[PDB]
Amino acid sequence: KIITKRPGEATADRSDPYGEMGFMSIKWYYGFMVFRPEWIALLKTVARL
Amino acid sequence: KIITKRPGEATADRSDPYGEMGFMSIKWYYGFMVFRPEWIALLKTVARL
Repeated sequence: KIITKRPGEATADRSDPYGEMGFMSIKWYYGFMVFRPEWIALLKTVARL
Repeated sequence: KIITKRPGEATADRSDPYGEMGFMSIKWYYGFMVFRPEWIALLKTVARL
């Protein structure tokens, strides 16, 4: 999701009556599910022999 | 007078770039002015005989 506010009339912003600032933001959701966890293998080793 | 702001691009500003809050407000005016206050009668008692 992308929200863009460009400088100008769209940012009247009483605390700044000229609207010389703008911004843009991105936002999303994420989730993870696992089926059959026994099918994933991990080996933890040291490096650099 | 009813003013409603829904969360999203309308609310988003410098303080909250994502605009995740909305609100709704209602306001009005009212006055009262009386002629002949002797035509209104009041009687004050107790209850539950």
